[PDB]
This record gives sequence, C-alpha cells and structure tokens, in this order.
Amino acid sequence: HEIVLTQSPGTLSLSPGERATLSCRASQSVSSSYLAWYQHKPGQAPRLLISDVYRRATGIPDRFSGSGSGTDFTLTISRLEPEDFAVYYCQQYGSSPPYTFGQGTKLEIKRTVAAPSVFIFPPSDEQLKSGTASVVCLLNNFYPREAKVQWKVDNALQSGNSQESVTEQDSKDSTYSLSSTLTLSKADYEKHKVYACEVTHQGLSSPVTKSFNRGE
Amino acid sequence: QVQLKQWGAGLLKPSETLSLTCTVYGDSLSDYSWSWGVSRSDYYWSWIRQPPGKGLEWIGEINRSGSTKYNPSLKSRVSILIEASKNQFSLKLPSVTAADTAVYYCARGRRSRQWIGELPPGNYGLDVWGQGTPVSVSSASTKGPSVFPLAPSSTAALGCLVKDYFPEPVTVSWNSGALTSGVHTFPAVLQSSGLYSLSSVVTVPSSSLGTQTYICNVNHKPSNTKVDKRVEPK
Repeated sequence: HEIVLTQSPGTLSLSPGERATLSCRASQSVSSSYLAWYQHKPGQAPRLLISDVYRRATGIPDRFSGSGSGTDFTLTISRLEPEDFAVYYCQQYGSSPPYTFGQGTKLEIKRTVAAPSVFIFPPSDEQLKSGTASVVCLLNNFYPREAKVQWKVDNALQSGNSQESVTEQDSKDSTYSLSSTLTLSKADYEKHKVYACEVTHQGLSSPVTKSFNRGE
Repeated sequence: QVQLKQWGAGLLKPSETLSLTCTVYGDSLSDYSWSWGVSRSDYYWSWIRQPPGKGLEWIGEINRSGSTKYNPSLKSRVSILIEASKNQFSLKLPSVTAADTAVYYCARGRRSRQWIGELPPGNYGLDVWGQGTPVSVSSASTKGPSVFPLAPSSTAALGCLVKDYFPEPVTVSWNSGALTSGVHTFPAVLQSSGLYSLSSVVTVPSSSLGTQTYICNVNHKPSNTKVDKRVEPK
C-alpha cells in the first residue's frame, strides 16, 4: 500500500497559443499540499513548476496553474508558448513515501501531416573492409511521429536485424526524422543484390520504397 | 545560489558498486542556526534516476539527521549517507546490472510546516537539481568511434555513420560548425555488441554536390578521438 500516480494522456498534441490540460490521478485521496508538477526537456534536469497547494515555483510564469482535489489533479497551461513543449511529470511529495512520479505526459506541437523524404545509403567501401555492412534508411522531416519501416533484401522481408532512432521534434517546422540501420556481415551482404527500404506513413498514399543494387 | 555538484564514477562493469556523491554549495549542512526562511532541517537530499526510455524514478532521500526513506523497488539494495562536515551526501548501489544504466540526479527536497519571515516558493517539491551523472553499466571497454560516409546518391541527402563507440556521448558538427541548417544528428542506439552508434545527416541542394565541401566533425571525449570525415559523391 502506497500512493500510485497515473497521468493522462500519454501524449498531448497542441498548437502554440492553445490551452493545455494535463491530468494526474492518485490511487488514494491526497491533500493538495503534496501534489507537485515538473517540466523536463531533453538534455536538462527536470524543473519544479507547481507545488504546495498550486503555488508556482521560482521563475515559473503565470500561464502555469494547478487545480484538483482528492484523487484527480490538473496542470493547466493557459496559452502555450514554443518553449512549453516538453514532458511533464506529477509527483506526490510529502503525503506518504515513496514519493514517486507519474509516468509523464509528452506535450508535442500539433501541425499538419508531412510526408517523409526517404533516402537509402549503401555501406561505404571503407566499412566493408572492416567486415561489416551497415545499410541506412533516412526518413526526413515527417509528421506525425508514427511511421513504419520494412527492410527487404532480394524481396525477402527482414525482421530483427535493424535498429531505429528518432530525433526530437524540430524547433522550426515541428517535424520528426527517423533512421533505420540494417546491419549485416560483409559475407552476408555480398550474397544479395537488391536492398530496399519500404516506408509507410499516413502522409504517403501508398508505401514508398527506396532501393539500390549492390555494386552499382 | 544553492547548487549541486555531481561527481562519482559513471563507467561501471556489471556486479560492481555504483557510488555517486553530490556536494552542496551555497548553503551549509552543519549550520543549525535558524533565523529566517525555512529551517535547514526541512531539507531532504534526494536521488532520482532516469533509465533510457523510462520516466523519472525517485530513489530515496536523506535528512541531515541521518533519517532515510527509500523507494521499495530499491530498498533492499540502496544506501544513502550524509556527511555534513563535507557538505556531501552520497548514493550507493551494489551488484549493478544494465538495468541500472541511467542518468542519476541529486536534488534538494523541501517539506516545511513552519518558517520565519517568508516561505520561498518550492515547498513540498524538489526545487533545486543537480544536472545529473550519466551512469553506464557495461563490460565494454572505452572505444573511439569509426566514422563512415553516407555518400549522396544519384534536394540531396548525405551524412556520416558514427559507429561502435563507448561510452556515450559524442559531439558531431558539420564543416566545423559552419553548416547547421538541415542537419539531423540522431540519438545514439545501443547495439547488441554493447557499443553505441549514431548517424548524422544533412539535406543540401543537389547543385552544391559538385562545389561545396562536406566534412563531419566527430569528437569522442572519453577516448580523446577527433575525426574529420569528408563525404563526397561516390
């Protein structure tokens, strides 16, 4: 028995200038003295926003406010600014240990759908001398974040031999970029001809394939 | 200016003991006078970690009285100590595994029910944070990266593959920082080999591929590895 926090939604997508409503629910009723909120941006420590009966911490502007009673608590950002897009955590602090955080809500910028530009890169001759082949597929400047990448090697669908990495939302155009890297040995790589990256994204009418033929 | 200096070894091997320390500056842990604001007995010196892909996990806290509170998920392993004469408090975690790879933050917790004159904002929260110690638990040896070109093919895209390095991080720039527009440096991934890998890409006009020079600058501080790699059409 302990106080468990659940935040909702997992991700919130809003435009600058809109009002954001973030929710945090405690498993038991808790005094509003002990409901704290934090902002967390990539590459930085979390920062306290609201605590002790919805009082703003030092340096926190007026558009951040808190409300709630019993089990359901709310962080409100009355008018979003570009710097307000980040991850937000609630925390129970002082009612009963452990003083655990909620799962956090990612507040991202909502923009119109943007299709990715797709590029495929063969392994360089230099890497092949190292005994390994990496094939890189680039999905550039797309929205929303959800995308599917399917590697095909001489029309054989691959699974479990590639890794993905996604950038943070771009501060200028609010898009995402994704890379998928297929890793094969030199010996395996030279057994096949056509290396293809198939991309599915809601901004694309049909899946888009980029490919090369090994050696050309 | 209360601030927290984070130190301690961040590169560990499995089964070893993590040992981190934060030094408090701008205030004294051994000052038992109280004439203004919040009593220094109302501070709770705390540890919070974030593993990759997870949220914040409150580890525990210690008061200058020596009383501790620990998260039940780690209570069987964790130890938190305080040394007021050195303005230090520390975190110890033995028998570490890859599940302990995380950024570890120390922070000042505040829980005041009385005060003198004024109560500064930040009560009942962690109002001051250290900027973290990245900790990696791995049997891998410190290794500089291998940098391979992602050559432009037949708006063009090109880049560099910064592969097989340990530990994190690496800094990547283009043309010594003269090229920033259109650059995407992806977050590294941990490969199944235990080494990290990332790519850095940039979109450029196709017409510039004959004239413009494209060089990616990679700096891996833990191995003192600096690589300038030229990327040109193949």
